[PDB]
Amino acid sequence: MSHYKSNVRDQVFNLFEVFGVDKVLGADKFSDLDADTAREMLTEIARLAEGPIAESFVEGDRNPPVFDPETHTVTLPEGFKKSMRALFDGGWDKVGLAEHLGGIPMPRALQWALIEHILGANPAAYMYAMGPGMSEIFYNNGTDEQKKWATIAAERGWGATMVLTEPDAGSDVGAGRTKAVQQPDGTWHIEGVKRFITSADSDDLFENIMHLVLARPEGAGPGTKGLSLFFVPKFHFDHETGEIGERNGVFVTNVEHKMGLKVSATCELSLGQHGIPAVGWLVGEVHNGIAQMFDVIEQARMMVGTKAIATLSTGYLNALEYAKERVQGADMTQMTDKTAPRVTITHHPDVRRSLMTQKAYAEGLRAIYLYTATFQDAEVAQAVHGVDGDLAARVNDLLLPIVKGFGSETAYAKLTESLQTLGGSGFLQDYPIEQYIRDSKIDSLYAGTTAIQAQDFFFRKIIRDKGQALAYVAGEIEQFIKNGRLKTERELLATALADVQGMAASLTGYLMAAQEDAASIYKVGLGSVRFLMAVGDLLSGWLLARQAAVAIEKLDAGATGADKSFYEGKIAAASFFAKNMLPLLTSTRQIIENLDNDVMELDEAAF
Amino acid sequence: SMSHYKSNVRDQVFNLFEVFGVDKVLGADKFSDLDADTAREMLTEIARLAEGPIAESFVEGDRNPPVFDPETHTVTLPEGFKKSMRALFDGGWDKVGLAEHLGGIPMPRALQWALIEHILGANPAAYMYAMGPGMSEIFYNNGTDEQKKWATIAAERGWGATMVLTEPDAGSDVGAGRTKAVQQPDGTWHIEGVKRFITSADSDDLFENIMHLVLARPEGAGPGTKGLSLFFVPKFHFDHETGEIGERNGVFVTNVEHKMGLKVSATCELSLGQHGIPAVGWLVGEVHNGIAQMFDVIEQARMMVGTKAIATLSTGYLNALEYAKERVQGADMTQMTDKTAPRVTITHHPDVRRSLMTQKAYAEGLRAIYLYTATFQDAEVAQAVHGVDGDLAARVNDLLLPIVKGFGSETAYAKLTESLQTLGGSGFLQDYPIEQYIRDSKIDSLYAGTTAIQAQDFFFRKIIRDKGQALAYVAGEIEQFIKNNGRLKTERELLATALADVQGMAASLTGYLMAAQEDAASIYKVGLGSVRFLMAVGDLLSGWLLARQAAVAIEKLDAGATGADKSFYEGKIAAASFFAKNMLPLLTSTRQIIENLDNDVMELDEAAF
Ligand SMILES: Cc1cc2nc3c(=O)[nH]c(=O)nc-3n(C[C@H](O)[C@H](O)[C@H](O)COP(=O)(O)OP(=O)(O)OC[C@H]3O[C@@H](n4cnc5c(N)ncnc54)[C@H](O)[C@@H]3O)c2cc1C
Ligand SMILES: Cc1cc2nc3c(=O)[nH]c(=O)nc-3n(C[C@H](O)[C@H](O)[C@H](O)COP(=O)(O)OP(=O)(O)OC[C@H]3O[C@@H](n4cnc5c(N)ncnc54)[C@H](O)[C@@H]3O)c2cc1C
Repeated sequence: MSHYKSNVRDQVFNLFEVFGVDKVLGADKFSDLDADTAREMLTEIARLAEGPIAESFVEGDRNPPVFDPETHTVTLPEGFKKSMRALFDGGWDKVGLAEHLGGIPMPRALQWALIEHILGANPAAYMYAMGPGMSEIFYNNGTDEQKKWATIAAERGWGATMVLTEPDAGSDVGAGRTKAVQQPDGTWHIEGVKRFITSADSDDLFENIMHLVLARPEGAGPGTKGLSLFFVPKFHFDHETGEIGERNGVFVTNVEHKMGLKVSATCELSLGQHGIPAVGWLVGEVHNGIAQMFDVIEQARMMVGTKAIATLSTGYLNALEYAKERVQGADMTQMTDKTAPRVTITHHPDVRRSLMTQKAYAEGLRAIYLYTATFQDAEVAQAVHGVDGDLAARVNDLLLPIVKGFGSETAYAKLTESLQTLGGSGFLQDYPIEQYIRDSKIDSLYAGTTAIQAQDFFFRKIIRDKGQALAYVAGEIEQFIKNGRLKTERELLATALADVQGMAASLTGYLMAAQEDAASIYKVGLGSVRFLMAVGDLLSGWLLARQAAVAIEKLDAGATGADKSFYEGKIAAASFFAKNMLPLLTSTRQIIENLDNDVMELDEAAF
Repeated sequence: SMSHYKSNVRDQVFNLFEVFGVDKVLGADKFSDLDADTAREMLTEIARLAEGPIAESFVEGDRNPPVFDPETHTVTLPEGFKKSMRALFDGGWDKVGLAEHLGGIPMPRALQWALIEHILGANPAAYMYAMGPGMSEIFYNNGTDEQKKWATIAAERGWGATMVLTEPDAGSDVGAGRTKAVQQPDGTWHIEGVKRFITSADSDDLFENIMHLVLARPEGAGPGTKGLSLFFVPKFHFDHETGEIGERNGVFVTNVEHKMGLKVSATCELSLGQHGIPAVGWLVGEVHNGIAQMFDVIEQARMMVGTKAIATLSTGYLNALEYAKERVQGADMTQMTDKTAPRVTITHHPDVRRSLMTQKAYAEGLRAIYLYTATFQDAEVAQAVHGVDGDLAARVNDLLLPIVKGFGSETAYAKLTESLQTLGGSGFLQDYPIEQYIRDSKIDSLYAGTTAIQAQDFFFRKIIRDKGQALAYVAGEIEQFIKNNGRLKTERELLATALADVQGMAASLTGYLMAAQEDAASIYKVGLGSVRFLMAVGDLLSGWLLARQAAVAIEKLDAGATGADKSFYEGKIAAASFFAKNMLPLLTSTRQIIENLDNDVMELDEAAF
């Protein structure tokens, strides 16, 4: 079969047996989507992903897109375009789209589980397919007239881009200098050069592309607060019928040569620089750009973390399948007998350590993003957690930088174990793990770097939130701890919870002390990413232990066969993670409690 | 990036001369005719050549990789890379540390590896192709008198060389190889088998001959590695008196791998005696002692791979630092609330300084480790700089090699992640060299023996079979540093805790080994902990050697260092202090983890994964 090895079984376990998402299926918004149909959709897209989507994974990397300066377009490899058509022909670009735009209403938890398969098999294919989802965001933020255009864009399946970055404005979005000049008729002319724009051209995949562009109206103030958001289509069109008209003045000028994710065209995007204006329409006809654009950034951050998690999962399952069959060496208990029988490498302790590390992190990370997603619908959060809409939104906002930051960093790090499991063969392009590594390196950088994630988590999702979402999650962990076969795990979780509490307290002290000693704030910066990572490890351990508690119940009820093996694996993973990953957080807390500004005072010339 | 390679001769000289005192042996005994000024000039010279002509083709070799012709069984290398190789040859850099009677310049191994570091940072496959004369010296040392004549010819003519062990079924388990050797009446052998993953098995027209050193099992020999013999199998027959090249020998490349990185190094399937022409081999030293003889080569390859990883992390760090110094993004964190504050360069941000100091401390701690290791590779150096005799020096060098290789490879690759991150989205571009550093360096945890194999070697052969004598020696030096100003008081306290942690790990693992006398399966816990223990010892050594460097730096600052010297020394103090406070404490948790290993993960059904 394909490079892509899916895990629908673990997704359904999470959705139904752990979080109980099936309790909202058939009711209210999801009135006409039942549990059986949800399961069938997951199986179907898993097969699509393993089949036609994964089919062009290698081709997209080995025969990457080409920029044509004669036409200012990008050409994509034919096999990848065929994969995209398989996604469109099945309507998978409308997963979770609103019903009035042509979608099937479903819990966000199911939506992201469906998307995981595309992100494991060929993640750029989902990225090119995000057009309808962007149309919905344009719809939500649009005027009544603009809602008519967004409806057309969804129905016609136009592609889309999110256009923020400039050479001098990446992390600091507010430094952007792309300009917006209002015209007599109320449209705007956008003038500027944007960088690193995903999908800025996409060959003949679509009849149009909606660029959602941040730009600064003439006379507006500085920073992100002075930015506005503009609908800038590649082609003008008839606002009533949708008929494609004249080219608009927004042109790709370059395609980047990247380590990985090569089939995703990443382009310099010039607005108003090629002799015709780039006409844009102010979104919602209000000046509120960074808030509006964050509707998109939130989804992109969720997507990036889920991509990284999807990629670790197929990396792990590839390594596991390889290890089961590779014969090498004798059993360690016979190591001095040079005539001892040769064994498969799953018999070697270091390989079992490696595989269980990969397994526990892959499944823990899957639990985290599905858990995060259960807070993205008010109805699901109410039904499965008993939490109201306001707290649910805050908890989702808390968890997003974990999914993105901790997901991105962990997946790339543990893929190292996946590749190592293949030995020298892991270094070959014949196997997919080296491409997994290259494709996933970008996940720590785009949609906000890890440092930006960690700063968001602490400054905005905890301090500005006055710790409400954080206290809620901590209370659920404490409840699980308070509650026999999981006594040792619960003790290790209690240490880990106290460690994270200590880190939060130290960092909060460093921030609060900055009012009298400005440089104190630097210790927050020094510790922020380690703190984010510690919270991710704590959440992984808790959710794995919760899974093991369910697995114990199902084994006690009489599970057999492949179910029994699955549940045994959950108990083993939970115990391994508690005993080998959580304790490190104690040393990390002590490190954070002793941070100093020596490294900030050092002359730059001494580095 | 063509001028991708950023060298650090200053840090090399600091280690060689101010810390370890390798200049004490320069101008005396074996190094009679090499003085400290010449050694420094050599470092500067190869560093310049590396930054120029050798680095020039780094990108080319990866973007325009070798092409295999299966009908001629040869590889074509890109022209720019062959021009880099010729610059290497024209300067004699393939003969660094070669024995004088083979045409080399005698020198401490610590200087030799510091010189080679520059090639490994600039274009590591170029050094690998250039290891022929080094191999010729190993062949010489293990050869008959007649073979020594051939080895002298091969060195003088600059022949390339390969080490040929691996087969599809015999990678970590070398002893599983099935390639066979059939004795001929005239005393030569015919080698029959297919080997895999052979580095440099063809090399276009770089050389007039290649020496394949091939492990094979004489017909009727016993199993495992002890049954293997080592054979000299030249690509071309040659005139044993003059070296004149003769008929093609029966050893042909039949495939060339497509790899994630290190692409310009042709990695080859090598077929011996499969094309109707015998692959004639000569039994090395005319004795049957294959695995022992080949480990002379493996030991050097493991040193090279570790030094390669370390060299690559160093130039990745310096590339990241130079980018960070110029990249303006965001406000100072003390002004984050003020959206009209001045924009600052990113070295002002705490997370970036954290990243950069993490990169620095590991790059420099790793450099200190490989150079420290090299000081035990000459008896004369180990005596002059450490006061240890030849037997202990060899055991210490053997102890440290799996650290250099296993800890060096894993650490360099992991910390290059920080280097790439420092560039932001630009770090994901091939326009910058970091993504190629990452791809080129991933292989270092795998070839010349995987990390797990390094950790098993370290524990069972270099500690237990050694009865702990080399490990006890190094521990004693760490303890003596701790026991000896109080400006390093906190660092010495942290080092003492780390030393106690590593001792605790060693005791727990040794405990599991003794328990295996009674319950065989207890040995698995040694396996589960072995790699974490190897990494822990590497962290301890890094922190100790950085603290030693800090003590030297404090002396030089106290004496009145100014300007760029002052900045250099200040950075050593900061690195040692940062590493002690942010890396070493984690070893406490790792000790407690190792103390609680169990066999649950061993007893789990494979079906449960
Ligand atoms: C493949 C790819 C696709 C992309 N697609 C898009 C797209 O479709 N749309 C779009 O708008 N953008 C896109 N981008 C841009 C991407 O979001 C930026 O690269 C990213 O936000 C980082 O910005 P930068 O590259 O300018 O790095 P910088 O902001 O210059 O960061 C450099 C380093 O400084 C650190 N740093 C910066 N500011 C701070 C701070 N205040 N505190 C602490 N550390 C800091 C960063 O963490 C990083 O380590 C893409 C980028 C890539 C690589
Ligand atoms: C680029 C490249 C160049 C190479 N060049 C050469 C060359 O010039 N000459 C040459 O002779 N070889 C060469 N090799 C071979 C290389 O040394 C082997 O790939 C390496 O030894 C690992 O062997 P293997 O690939 O068969 O992996 P395997 O031995 O199959 O290992 C697979 C996994 O099992 C683990 N494992 C295996 N045995 C044990 C054990 N007993 N205990 C615990 N874990 C175990 C490994 O650690 C790994 O995680 C090269 C390889 C590469 C990738």
